[PDB]
Amino acid sequence: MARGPKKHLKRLAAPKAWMLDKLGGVFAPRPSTGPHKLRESLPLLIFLRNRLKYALNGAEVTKIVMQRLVKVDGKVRTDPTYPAGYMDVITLEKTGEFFRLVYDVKGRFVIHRISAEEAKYKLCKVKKTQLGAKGVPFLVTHDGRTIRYPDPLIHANDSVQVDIASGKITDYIKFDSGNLCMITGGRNLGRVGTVVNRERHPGSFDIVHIKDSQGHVFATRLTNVFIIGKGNKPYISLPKGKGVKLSIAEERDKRLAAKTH
Amino acid sequence: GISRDSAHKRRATGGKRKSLRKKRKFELGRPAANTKLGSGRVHKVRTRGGNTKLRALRLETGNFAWASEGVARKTRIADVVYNASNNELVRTKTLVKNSIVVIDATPFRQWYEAHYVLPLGRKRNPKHAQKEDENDVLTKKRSEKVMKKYLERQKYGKVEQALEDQFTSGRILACISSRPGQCGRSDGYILEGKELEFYLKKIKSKK
Amino acid sequence: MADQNERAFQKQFGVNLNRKVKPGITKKKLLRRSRDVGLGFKTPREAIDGTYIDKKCPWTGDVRIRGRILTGVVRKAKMQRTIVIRRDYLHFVRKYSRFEKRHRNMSVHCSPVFRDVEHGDIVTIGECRPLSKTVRFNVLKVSKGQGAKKSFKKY
RNA sequence: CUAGUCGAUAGAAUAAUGUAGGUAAGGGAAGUCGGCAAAUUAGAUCCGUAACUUCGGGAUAAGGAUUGGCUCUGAAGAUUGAGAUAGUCGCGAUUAUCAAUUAACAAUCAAUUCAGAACUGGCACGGACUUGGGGAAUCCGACU
RNA sequence: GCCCGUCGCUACUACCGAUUGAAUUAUUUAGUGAGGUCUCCGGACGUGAUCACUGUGACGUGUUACGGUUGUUUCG
RNA sequence: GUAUGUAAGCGUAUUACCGGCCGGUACUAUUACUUUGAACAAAUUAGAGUGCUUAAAGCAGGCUUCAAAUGCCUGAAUAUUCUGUGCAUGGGAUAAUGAAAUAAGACCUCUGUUCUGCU
RNA sequence: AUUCUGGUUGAUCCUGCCAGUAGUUAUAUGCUUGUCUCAAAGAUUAAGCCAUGCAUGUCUAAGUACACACGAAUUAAAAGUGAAACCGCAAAAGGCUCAUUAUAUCAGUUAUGGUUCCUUAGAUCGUUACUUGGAUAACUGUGGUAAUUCUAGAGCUAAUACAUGCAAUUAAAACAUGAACCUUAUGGGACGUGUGCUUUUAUUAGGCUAAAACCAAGCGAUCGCAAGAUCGUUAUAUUGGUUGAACUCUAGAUAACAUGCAGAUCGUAUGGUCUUGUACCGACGACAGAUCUUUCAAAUGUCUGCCCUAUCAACUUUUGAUGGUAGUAUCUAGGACUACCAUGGUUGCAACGGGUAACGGGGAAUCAGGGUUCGAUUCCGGAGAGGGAGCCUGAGAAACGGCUACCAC
Repeated sequence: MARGPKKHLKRLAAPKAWMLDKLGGVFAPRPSTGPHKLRESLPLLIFLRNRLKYALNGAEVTKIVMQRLVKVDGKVRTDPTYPAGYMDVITLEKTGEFFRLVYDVKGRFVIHRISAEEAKYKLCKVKKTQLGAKGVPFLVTHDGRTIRYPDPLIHANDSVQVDIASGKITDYIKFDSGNLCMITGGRNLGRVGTVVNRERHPGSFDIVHIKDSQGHVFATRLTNVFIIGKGNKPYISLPKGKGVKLSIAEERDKRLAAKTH
Repeated sequence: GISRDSAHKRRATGGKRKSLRKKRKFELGRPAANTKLGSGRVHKVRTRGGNTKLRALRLETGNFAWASEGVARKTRIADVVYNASNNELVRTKTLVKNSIVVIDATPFRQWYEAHYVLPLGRKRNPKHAQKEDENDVLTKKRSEKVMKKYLERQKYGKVEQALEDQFTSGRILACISSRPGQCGRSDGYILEGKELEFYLKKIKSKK
Repeated sequence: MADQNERAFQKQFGVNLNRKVKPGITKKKLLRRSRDVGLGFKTPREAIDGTYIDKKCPWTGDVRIRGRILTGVVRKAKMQRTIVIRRDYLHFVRKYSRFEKRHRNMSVHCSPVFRDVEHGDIVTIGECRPLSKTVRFNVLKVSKGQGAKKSFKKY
């Protein structure tokens, strides 16, 4: 573990998905080792300061979470740089906000508001259906939840709906070629639906051929694809317009046809 | 500070590799144990993160496995008789992994006469005619199920002649199977089938 | 070649002559457990009904075949249960716009299922744990096994 | 040890100078025509070896390490092979093929060399004996 | 007209060269070996119990409850 | 009128099956090269967006709000130095290798006239 | 902005250079200067030497208060303040430098089913003083010393520190063994116990086409009075992963082994319960501990890429070179090391030795392309704290704003 464990994070080392300022300050938040990864996690300091703009500096934000105002998934989460990863339900109850982390059309984070009943649940991919933990069967989700006693039919790379008020699973979806999906972390991150094919390469990285809503196709690996429902049927309210991955001309007309002109 | 890094070792073409990063902590090789045959002394050490290792040195006794039926009895290690690696690991009576050991043949005799109502080995009559108290613990017949089940048992009393000699002489050859420098125990298996045929070349025929 | 000849006794870790008490009598026709390396390669017959020990075989030893699968012509087979293969590739320079013949010789373990490997068979290999100082690989299939012109037509 | 001698004029005493042999603090050639004389080294195993050369040598160049005792281990060979298997006679007595065997196969027997390893003592170990100091040059004769 | 070496003088740069020359740097054979890690023993002072010290509380005075510049054999 | 650059039929493994010409399956001589992908930090560079008074920069910023601002968002793209190897996929020109000559031409096979069996 | 000009000659046309020209976050230096916006800045020479100054400490309602410093005192509340002093944590990140170092470091690519890891997270405790032991610092007091660097003796005193262990710590139950039983059989034990955790070894099934003929129990049932032979279906020849397979994971079983663990903690805010019995109970913890998982990592490993040099062509086993078996050590693979055994490995496709005014990369400079040149330097990886070596605490250091030698100063 030698010369470790590297407890800082400069700017220009942090992911550019945070859309951070490059000048201004010469460090990054260093997301503190929570249930999501480092680069896979939009830390609470970025969510509040940068793109909720509720607290303007690094001191105004620590007067908020230590006031125990925000909470994620019923847990208060007063660590001011908690990781707070993707598909999580950031429930700021005052004044009744109900945020979620969903990737952009362009794959970075966004701001997303949901309903209060939508704040009751969230979707999570499963990674491993190990057996031996409580009691005999066992299931560890993507986000670091160890849902003991799942359904036995749920094998790996499915997603379940966990109503986060409990730790129970209630709506599981099978990874199969009639299903909506979403990609977390490649060239195609932030593109939605509706997978046609997984090319099973034995050992390893069986890459998955996906076709979008508008008929275009792309491809990523199996660890990127995050299923979110059946064919054209999510279980979550999608962001601004739905990961369709517009052209490089389609920015230009929309910047002039949808502008004050 | 006996480092186990390969920044010695002239590389696979023969050429030398030069300097490399004076030494590192994560490559320490602590000295040996050399578990000799004495009074159960154990020193414990502190390792990579947190954990402890219990070094045997002058180890006494071990619980061995009767191989063909899986029964473990704590027993007295008499002495060593063989080692594949080095012959000073025979004479200096160092127990390591798989070095061949004479142990007892007594705590497997007494703990089998439930299943093995014909007791092995055949104990001697001219001075041990007194009974303290074997026939009462051989069967006693109980007029009941389990001594009747000893006729459903005792269809496994077909143990090899080679162990039948050692069980009569009361010195059974057992091969150690743990790393006593790294666990503080020597919990061997009794070699029965494939090795007792073998290793008596390596003891008897080498006289 | 070897009827279990070393001052240390040779046996496979995990199996035993267990004779009397067992759930049924699962003899498996012999007490010898073989794997299958299962990346598509057919598990060889001599690994299931064979008599070699080879603790470093992927089929019947303490190994798994992970990582990268590569190939190359065998070059010598002298050292005990290991061989020398020879890759060949083509490095390319920008400045001259022309390739270049190069070669790396990677030593690789060879379990005794492949008795009579001879230079130059085409073989197929795959990375495992570091086995001893050079050998980070294990043989998987002497695939062509065929000296093309100058090697294999007997005399 | 076998054989052979104690025959060298004998006793007392141990001054000087001697002939012959030892040792000597510290220094180490200052001594001297000149290291004369003396001193050092020396057997054996392993390492290692320079200038120059007629390529053969130089070379034991130089420069190092090891060695006793005791108790062990390993390597080097020889003659017999071992001889399964079926039955007889009455375990005795009696009658033979070969796949393999098979390295100190199983016996039996013999040799003294070589490699290790523990333990051990003014750490004195070629413990007497036997037994090269070495190197850089010049001049002469080639060499025996 | 051009042009070439020797020799002579002046100045400069490199060369070979007795001195087995000097100065240095890097590795390293052999020797002695600091300090440490490990480990066979060591076991200071101080310990729980104990033969036991005896007061009172107790018991039939002793011992303990309780304390001791208690000592001792005990034993860890 | 023609043109031809079009897909199919037809000198046939334009491939065994079930589905409504159509999904899903059963099912495949390589390599080099090439097409399209994945994978991989920013900063830099190439660069679209943006009147920092302009500019180098920056990643901000717009806005009937003219008299109330609630005033939505543009954003923070996009490809190249992260070359190269390596990994997917389309192609078969070029280019090497590969078969059937001291023996394999086959049989889709009821199939064994081997026997290894295996639940 | 894909460009050339003078220069050998009496004159000419050439090859050829030398000189011109130009850019350089590219360095010094000359002269020069009104505003301003950003701003590199002891890298090169000397990883040379350094005065002082500072650069690493830390508290909540909530682990410990007996501070007259006191807030307070008929709230002896003491929650204020708590200075101290334990404890707890961090001090292994920053920050610098570029001496080493040539497949080394590094880059991309892949592994760890060959490995450990503090913390944050999600499962995460019905297994006879009970809410115990003494002893300690701050504090008093007495001292030593050229030495503000340190520290002894004595008098006290606490714990989420130390050390021990029960009132539910509780077994029932589950369940085997022997066992109240008795009985012919996918039959039945009353009870003693054993039942945890982690450790270690061994044995066991370990990821699974279909019918009978036939037979041992003779099971429902059939022939039969039955025994007991025939056959015969359902539940029953029922453990996971990657699902690329002995992943030996904790799982599952069995035989056992040695050492500990198994909340004697804490307050905001108190209540239901008053039988006021202080019996019956709130949210809690920055709390604590065991296991699996997660995270931040880490160390190894893979294939490919790394300058000059043949006035370096052969190297590699003094005392590991390459491989085998077994071992030891490590967190772990491994000649990492020991033991025996094999004679292998490497190179003209540049091994090996040498050089370097060599940290590697991102990248920088410069032209139309092709390119040369540079990268000490802000980001990533690596190394080092005068030299070499050593090592404690720790989860993590072969640490140097830790110690231990020695050398130099």
